[PDB]
Amino acid sequence: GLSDGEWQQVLNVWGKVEADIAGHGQEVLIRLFTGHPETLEKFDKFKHLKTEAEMKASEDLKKHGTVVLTALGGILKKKGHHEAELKPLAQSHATKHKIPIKYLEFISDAIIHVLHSKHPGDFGADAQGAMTKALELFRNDIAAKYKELGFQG
Ligand SMILES: [C-]#N
Repeated sequence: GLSDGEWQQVLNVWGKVEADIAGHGQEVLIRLFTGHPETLEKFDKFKHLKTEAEMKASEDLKKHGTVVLTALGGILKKKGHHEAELKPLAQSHATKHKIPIKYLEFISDAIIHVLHSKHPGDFGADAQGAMTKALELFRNDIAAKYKELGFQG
């Protein structure tokens, strides 16, 4: 799905998330939780967070934000050759956590907003282009393993 010009544009932008990995996932997650309250109920450790301040105050959210981007960060450094790190997440999020594919759509959009907000001006038409594609290739590979186990379709 993507070339190196494009991969190279994805990793430069990732370069940005890594200087503040915990600030970028707290915000990503906040943005998911307030945008789609429904997703917050899946978590028995953050279901208690009614407000956005109880959320931003939360030291447990930021520790969960890190895991999220550390695990995502690693798939993308693979440049679509993620068959290995991905199998386990698809199979965890599907049989165990039972998260439908569109919640993965919510997070992706969520990531792309967050990148705008925090870098208001240094994430362009092309980077934005290439970051969408990779998050798309990502969802698609999972959809493919989500279809094998027959989790909703
Ligand atoms: C996982 N979030």
